[PDB]
Amino acid sequence: KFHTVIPSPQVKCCGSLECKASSKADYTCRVFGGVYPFMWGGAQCFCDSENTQLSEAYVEFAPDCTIDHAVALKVHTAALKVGLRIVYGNTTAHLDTF
Amino acid sequence: KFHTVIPSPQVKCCGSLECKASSKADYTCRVFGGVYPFMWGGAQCFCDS
Amino acid sequence: ITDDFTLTSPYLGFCPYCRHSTPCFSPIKIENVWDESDDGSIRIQVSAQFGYNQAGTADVTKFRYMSFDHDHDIKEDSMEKIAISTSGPCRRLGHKGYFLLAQCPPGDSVTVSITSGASENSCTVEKKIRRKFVGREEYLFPPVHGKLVKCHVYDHLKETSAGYITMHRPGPHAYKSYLEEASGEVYIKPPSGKNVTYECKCGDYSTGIVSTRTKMNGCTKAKQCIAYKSDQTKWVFNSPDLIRHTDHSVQGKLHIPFRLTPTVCPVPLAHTPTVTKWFKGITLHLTAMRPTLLTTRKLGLRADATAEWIT
Amino acid sequence: ITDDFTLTSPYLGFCPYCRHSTPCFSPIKIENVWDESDDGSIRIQVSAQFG
Amino acid sequence: CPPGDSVTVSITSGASENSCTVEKKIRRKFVGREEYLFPPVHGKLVKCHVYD
Amino acid sequence: QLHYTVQEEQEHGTFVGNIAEDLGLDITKLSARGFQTVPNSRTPYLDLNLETGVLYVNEKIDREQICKQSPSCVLHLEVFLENPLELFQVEIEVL
Amino acid sequence: PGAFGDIQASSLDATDIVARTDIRLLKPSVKNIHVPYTQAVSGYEMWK
Amino acid sequence: PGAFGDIQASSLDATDIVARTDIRLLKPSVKNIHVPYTQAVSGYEMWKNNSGRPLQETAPFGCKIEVEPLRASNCAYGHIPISIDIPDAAFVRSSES
Ligand SMILES: *[C@@H]1O[C@H](CO)[C@@H](O)[C@H](O)[C@H]1NC(C)=O
Ligand SMILES: *[C@@H]1O[C@H](CO)[C@@H](O)[C@H](O)[C@H]1NC(C)=O
Repeated sequence: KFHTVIPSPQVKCCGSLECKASSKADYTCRVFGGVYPFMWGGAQCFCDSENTQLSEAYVEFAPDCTIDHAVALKVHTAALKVGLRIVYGNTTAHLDTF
Repeated sequence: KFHTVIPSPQVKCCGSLECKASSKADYTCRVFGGVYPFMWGGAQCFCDS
Repeated sequence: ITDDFTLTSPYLGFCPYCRHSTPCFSPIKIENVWDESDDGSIRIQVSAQFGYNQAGTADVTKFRYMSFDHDHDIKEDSMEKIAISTSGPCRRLGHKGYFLLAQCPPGDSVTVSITSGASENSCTVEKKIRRKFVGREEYLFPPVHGKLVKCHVYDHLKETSAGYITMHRPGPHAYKSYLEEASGEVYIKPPSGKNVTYECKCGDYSTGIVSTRTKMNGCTKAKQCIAYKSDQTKWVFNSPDLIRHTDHSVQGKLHIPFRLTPTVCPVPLAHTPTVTKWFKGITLHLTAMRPTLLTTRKLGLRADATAEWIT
Repeated sequence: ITDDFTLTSPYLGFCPYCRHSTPCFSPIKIENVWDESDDGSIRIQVSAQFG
Repeated sequence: CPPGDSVTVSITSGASENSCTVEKKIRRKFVGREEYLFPPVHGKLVKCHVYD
Repeated sequence: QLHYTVQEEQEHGTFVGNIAEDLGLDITKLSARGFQTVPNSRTPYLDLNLETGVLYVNEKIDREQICKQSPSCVLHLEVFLENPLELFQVEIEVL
Repeated sequence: PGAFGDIQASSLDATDIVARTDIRLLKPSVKNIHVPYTQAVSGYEMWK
Repeated sequence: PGAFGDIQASSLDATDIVARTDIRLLKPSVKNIHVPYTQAVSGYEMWKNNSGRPLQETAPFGCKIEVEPLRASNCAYGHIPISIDIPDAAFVRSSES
């Protein structure tokens, strides 16, 4: 089971941005425009709707998949083994052979 | 509707303990060798297994 | 890698469901819930550091707070006032740093809340938490007689990991109460003896450091200049309700606590069925009080398997 | 039959739960619960002696 | 008490604390027909068997 | 199932009570049979020696703190072994 | 064992209680002293 | 996106993690800052819901199936021919029997 991490969004005050290409697990970015974000103390920019914010997101493994994963395999041409027990004239023997 | 009633288990310290056969309602009695029972103070029997 | 809590700080979050059922900025925002243990124990990640005093010297009865203020400071309070709830109260049984652990009844939301009476708050998210079991027979509470199967549960030990986290540089956090505009110009009002930046672009782009000196310029609007405090020392987790710094690269890494480990785990045994004999077939008369699995298979070339939960 | 109650004593039982979800010794072992009333009433037998 | 799955009993002192639960399937029950939740004030008087 | 009484204001490394001889275990088989503690029942005031099975005290046992955490004023611990897969409790009553 | 007529008696309080309810014992796996047992469901309430 | 196998890795602590899971962003509307998104259901837990019965109770000919080397140990089919080189010292004379 995956785990969506989302890093904090990048806002450029009164400018413009664009996303590059990354290689992380399912990277997904697209820019916006005309934002005006507020924190607990508001007015996080200084021009009325002339700026952008960024928005990127990707995934990685969970911190419980070291116990809860699922190992996919691909089997073919099984070859058999036999453990025997030979006894002849009150004398036993134990053998393992292919 | 019946009511299953279990009396207290008899324990004997390293001696065999077979039980009789009574005539109550659905009597059932089996032995268990190898016990080593514990109360709130441990080692309720002085004779190991 | 590191474990030094004299270097990271809690932060305000943005919780979707506060006490008044309205989304507000809250210092008790939870971000992830993990419920993959077999014992019903969960692991909550809050945005307020637990088990540390204000500087972070590791006593096990105080937590950092990250208060609301006109200024920008952190504080602390007693650990006894943090209660975890899903569908009724439940039982805290571990805390280290951000994270904490509790065993909670089956509900549908997960709530953590300080219970002071001065700055009381809460924060809930939705999470389908419900009761689970191990083995084939279902049970309410684990029995006093049966087999010993192996079920995986969380440690309660603080210093064990199964985890990894990214912790980096903090971002700029402007205020609007650092400013006054009693005349046609604007005046920056910093706090008592701090270095407060600004990046104002009325006309042309400006910058600088102001240390408690009311500065003006050729600027007429009350909202065209911003000003944030310049500390940049502490570390904050990449929560999606912060502004990143212009660097935003990994500085340190901390431990997720509460490893998921194997352990032995008692299970019930069911009533062994009586079997009547008829021609090429058994008829097994069998009882259960809770849903209990029966499966059968032939021993030929066609298995012809069945499986059903009978009650 | 008797009701001279000074001739008996409580005892310790062994309960499958305890205060913290484990089977431990306890003085409040509940032996039987009978539930055949017609308003939801419940008759509990414990190991202690009330009243 | 309301229906549930267990029956707990506990002493709540602070000088000592213990509790002991058995699982016991308690569900509510009614008398005659016309399933109800609280006994009404306007109704028919029929025979019950209650505890003292 | 066990029962031990640790005394008040205990220091570090003080021997309380031994477990392995009590229930018929050998010393060389403890590492063979996977002797650990059950994770759920572990206490911060008591670590454990995994080779001979003795039970010492890790932190300074304060009565008023754990009396409050547990108003009975007791302690609990469970250890397990994995080759025959058996588990048993160990109770500690601070006074 | 498991249906109506699970336990029988001539009177209600008499001691001629013939009964059969498929009680079987189990060897105890806990060091504490207790007597584990499994048993068929009550026949009278399954009829009821 | 939405079945078993939308996370791939060589080992679990590796770095070449490849994945697609239908994560598409959305435009924010509220004045407070956050990032909204939407994503498909985790196909691993969707497999885990209705996986079916395991093959420890579906395999023909009745054999315990171990895991850690992936055996299929101890089931019964066909005939196997052998030939035993008996040492001649373990025989007795026909003038003795
Ligand atoms: C084993 O077999 C030999 C001859 O085959 C016989 O002489 C001998 O008595 C047997 N062993 C025993 C214990 O009878
Ligand atoms: C503010 O910055 C100056 C240098 O620009 C430094 O000398 C001063 O100590 C700083 N003030 C505080 C309170 O850190």
